[PDB]
Amino acid sequence: SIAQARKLVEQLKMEANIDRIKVSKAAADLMAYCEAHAKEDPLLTPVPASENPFRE
Amino acid sequence: DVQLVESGGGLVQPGGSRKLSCSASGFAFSSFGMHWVRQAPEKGLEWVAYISSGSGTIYYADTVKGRFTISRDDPKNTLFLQMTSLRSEDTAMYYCVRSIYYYGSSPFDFWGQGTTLTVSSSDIVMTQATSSVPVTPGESVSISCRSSKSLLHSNGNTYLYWFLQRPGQSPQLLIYRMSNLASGVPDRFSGSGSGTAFTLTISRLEAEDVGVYYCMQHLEYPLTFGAGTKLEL
Amino acid sequence: LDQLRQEAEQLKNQIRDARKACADATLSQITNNIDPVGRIQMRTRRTLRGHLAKIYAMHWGTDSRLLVSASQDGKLIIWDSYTTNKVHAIPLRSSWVMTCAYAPSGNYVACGGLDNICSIYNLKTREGNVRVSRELAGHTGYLSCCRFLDDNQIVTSSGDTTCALWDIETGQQTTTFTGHTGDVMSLSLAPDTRLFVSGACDASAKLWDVREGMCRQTFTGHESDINAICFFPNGNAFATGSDDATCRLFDLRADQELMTYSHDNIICGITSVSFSKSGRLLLAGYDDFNCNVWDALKADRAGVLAGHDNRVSCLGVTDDGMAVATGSWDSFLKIWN
Amino acid sequence: TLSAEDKAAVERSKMIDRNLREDGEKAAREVKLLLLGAGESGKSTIVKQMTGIVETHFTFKDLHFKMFDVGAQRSERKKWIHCFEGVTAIIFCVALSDYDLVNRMHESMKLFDSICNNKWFTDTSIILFLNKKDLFEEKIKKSPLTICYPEYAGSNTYEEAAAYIQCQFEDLNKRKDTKEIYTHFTCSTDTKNVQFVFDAVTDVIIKNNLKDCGLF
Amino acid sequence: DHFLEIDKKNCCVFRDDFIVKVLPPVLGLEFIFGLLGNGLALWIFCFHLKSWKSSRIFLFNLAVADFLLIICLPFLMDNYVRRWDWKFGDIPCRLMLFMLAMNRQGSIIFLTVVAVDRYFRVVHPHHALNKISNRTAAIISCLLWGITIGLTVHLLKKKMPIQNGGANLCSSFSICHTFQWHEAMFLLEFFLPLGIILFCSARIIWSLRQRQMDRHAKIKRAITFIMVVAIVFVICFLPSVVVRIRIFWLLHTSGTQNCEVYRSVDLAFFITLSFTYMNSMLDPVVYYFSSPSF
Ligand SMILES: O=C(O)c1n[nH]c2c1C[C@H]1C[C@@H]21
Repeated sequence: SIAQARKLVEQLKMEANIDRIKVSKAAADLMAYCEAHAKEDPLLTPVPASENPFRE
Repeated sequence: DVQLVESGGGLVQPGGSRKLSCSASGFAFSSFGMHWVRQAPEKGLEWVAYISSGSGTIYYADTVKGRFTISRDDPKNTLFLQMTSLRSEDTAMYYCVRSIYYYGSSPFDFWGQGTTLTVSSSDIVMTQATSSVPVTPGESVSISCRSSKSLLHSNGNTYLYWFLQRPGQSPQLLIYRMSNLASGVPDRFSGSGSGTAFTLTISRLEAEDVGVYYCMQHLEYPLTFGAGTKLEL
Repeated sequence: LDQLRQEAEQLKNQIRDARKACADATLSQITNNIDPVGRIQMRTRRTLRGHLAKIYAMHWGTDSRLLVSASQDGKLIIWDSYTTNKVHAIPLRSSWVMTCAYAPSGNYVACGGLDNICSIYNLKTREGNVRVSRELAGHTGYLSCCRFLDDNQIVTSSGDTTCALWDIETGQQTTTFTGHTGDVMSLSLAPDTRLFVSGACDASAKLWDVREGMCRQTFTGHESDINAICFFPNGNAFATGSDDATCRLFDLRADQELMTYSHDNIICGITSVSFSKSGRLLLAGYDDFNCNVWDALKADRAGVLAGHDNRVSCLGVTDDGMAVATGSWDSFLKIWN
Repeated sequence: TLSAEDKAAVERSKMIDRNLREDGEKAAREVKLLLLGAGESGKSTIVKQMTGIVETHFTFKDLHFKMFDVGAQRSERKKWIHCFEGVTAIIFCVALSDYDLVNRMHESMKLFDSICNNKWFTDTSIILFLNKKDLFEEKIKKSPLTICYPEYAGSNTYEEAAAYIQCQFEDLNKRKDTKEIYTHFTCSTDTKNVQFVFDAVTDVIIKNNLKDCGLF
Repeated sequence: DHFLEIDKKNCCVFRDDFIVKVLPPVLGLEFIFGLLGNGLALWIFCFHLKSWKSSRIFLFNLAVADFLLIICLPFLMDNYVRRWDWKFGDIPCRLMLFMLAMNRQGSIIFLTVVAVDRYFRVVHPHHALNKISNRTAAIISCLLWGITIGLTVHLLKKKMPIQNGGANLCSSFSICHTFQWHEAMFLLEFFLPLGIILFCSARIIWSLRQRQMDRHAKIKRAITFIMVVAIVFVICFLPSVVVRIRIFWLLHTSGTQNCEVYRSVDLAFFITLSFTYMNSMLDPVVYYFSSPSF
């Protein structure tokens, strides 16, 4: 049969009928998360060897 | 299930050479370091000997060093304690504690039933202060213990263990490394404390909790127990 | 037979038109005012030196100290990364393993590969040895990834173009996720575990709902098979690493590609991707025998993790973000800080 | 500086390392063979003398062999074919009777070309097995080889046809320097296939040993 | 005339020309060439070779033995420039003699070990010896170094400086009668390793020919290199030992007391002994650089 085409059409309409957020504000959201949590990212800012568990 | 049966007790003339056996059945005995812990007829627990998995490391207490010999025989899961020159100070009940050592493990989790042997006629002092306090069901009691040396290590874990010996049976592990609760222990038991000062709190205490509580140090050998705090009523 | 194809074409046209309409500014021109992170200096703090064959997978524990690694000598090894101690060494029934997982509770690990079976291993047994808890069978292709949801739920991706959600208690497939036309090679669970993304060999990544099961969104843009996928720490974006020597950042809410992490010198596929704790760094493992770290907002190489003599096959970042671990086809894992 | 528990954990790790070394030494003494074919080519018939992957173990002259039949792995071959990079040799089985129709030997040569000229199997020798020689004789007695091979200047005799088919499979090797193809016109016969595999594996192991000491 | 007492009877040592006329250049060329080769090989093995297989361990041990044997050359060169007038003293001369003997013996031992390793890899391909661990190779190398040191340290516990007239003799191989270990070991280290190497090479050639692998460029190159290794060993170590055999023959046959005929044979002995050092420089180009992996 051709039920695969019907299933593809159902999936495509399900995927098309969603709410889309502007790319600029979502990029701003990613920037906001990164700048908010940059302080607790030891890979970004090299943590001192005093409390680095892998100091050796 | 996990079982440890002790055999080889009886009455021994002084200077004898009786041997003690402990057969393990229910766990991977080859990967468990084993201990012998004796208990005098009315005194508290006293560590005797230790043999690691693979028999690569053996330790003895200064009281039995040179006279006792501990050895595993892995293929059929038996632990032996060859003792020679038995004196009246060796009259005790001997336990066959098992202890496995890796990151996050709980050593001393299972204790054998114990066999009684009668002989005819720089260590850390682990102080438990009080010896017997009266309690009532539904209350809260904090059992205190002190150490002569700081049990806190550079790794960040304080090596202090809490055991409960209910009347008529072997001790059972309650808390290992002074914070973690052993598997099977109810969450009512809680361990806390800093270096040279440790406490064990039994919130909402009730029956099947009376007995002696021993605080034990595992910082380095010889392993030393407290005097033991009795709970009655 | 033909009207269905025409209708599908109209839906693709509508989807692409909506995506273009919502594309008003790329984040390249939005984040250009930020100062770059600069050069990233990481050094091999530890070298786990126990395996004897190719290492295909590794997973950090939630405690950020224990990690499990799977290699082709049929051995699962659990490492104490702080001291390089071997906590456990689990002999696998099948030597061909391509995936490895660590339960968030730490009580279990999972393994799978060319045997089409996901095996659950119990770490905390009263017997003191690691025993197989359950063998999950039902996949008709090789197991490519597996991620624990909790002690009883695990989601696996297979080469039979399907992802499955299992119930480890009963061993049955609670849900089946069938929308891929190629082998699913990667899997990444959302931080809230309400969703997960899968990257397949049809150059497409799909967003699934675990609770009932349906592809919510489909993301395209890659030119070859997607080998790696990872969720942004926010949970609203993810990165894909594919065989066309590029990494792309996709956005769930915008339903679009955000950035492409590519360079002319790099011409090899990507085997593994992961984000840093804050998501500012994107670390990708390549076939050049080395791992690149990218500025996730700037799309430039912030550093290089070159310490392996073969292809970097697996890579992960601890929960606290303190270190990254890379496994290679040489039988060594390295912890970088 | 380590505590007592740290020392005991280090001892356990050392024991684990020793066990890993012993198992690795035991595994390195085994010969890993990858068994490839086109299904009806005779892989099962080759196996008979001794849902995912299949492993077969057998011993010959104090040498342990592990044969991995990928078989029912209906996925992308290039996704998991690098897993076997490092097998001692590849056993490729083709059926000489597969020139009838359904061209089937053309698919066999396509698979042989893909496997032989693979970046992973650059230096792994291929032991080629040409099964069903009696069926080949019976088919040649009536049908010619021209149907499957458009150009062929040779009589409808088993010897010439079989030699031409062997040559036509062998020229597909592009890296003729770094890899050798061993061909055996196998059948039911006796335990000659195992002996041929042992001889080819001994040759491959001698080459590997010469590589290890660096005079090959 | 030429008699002198080396802590024993009837030592006839002598210092004539044709020594510092042909020995200076034939040692300087060896020094430069072998120093460059050994430095390159050691650098490649240390900062470029991450594989480190047992055969590579044995080849590295041979490399360090050759390097030591050749960095001991300049002291011998300074001696030979001044005929036999040593000036470095007691400890330097004795150390140089011990290092020369021990390192020549060690290079021969590791040559033999490499030959036996190749023999086991070709003639018994499925053997546990072909898959020994790196630790086992380290133990074997240390034990072999222990052996050579063990029967060469006798050169270290003996007051060496010989005041022949107005000259210091830094010589370990002289002409006195006594069959000291420095002569029996010198002859054995050519004879017995020669037998082992010839047996190993012949068996390798016969096995590779019988298995019809000669139809291969790489196998033919390996065959040629094995034959050339055996040939180089014999060429470098045969002349000195045969002249030593003639030394013993004349010593205990005709010229036991009077030694008016040993001049030419002693000269030839030292010219041929220079070939033992030449082997040290020839070893890299025949073992490491000629390898297909270089
Ligand atoms: O090559 C040796 O081992 C050795 N021993 N003694 C002496 C040599 C070289 C010649 C100066 C004198």
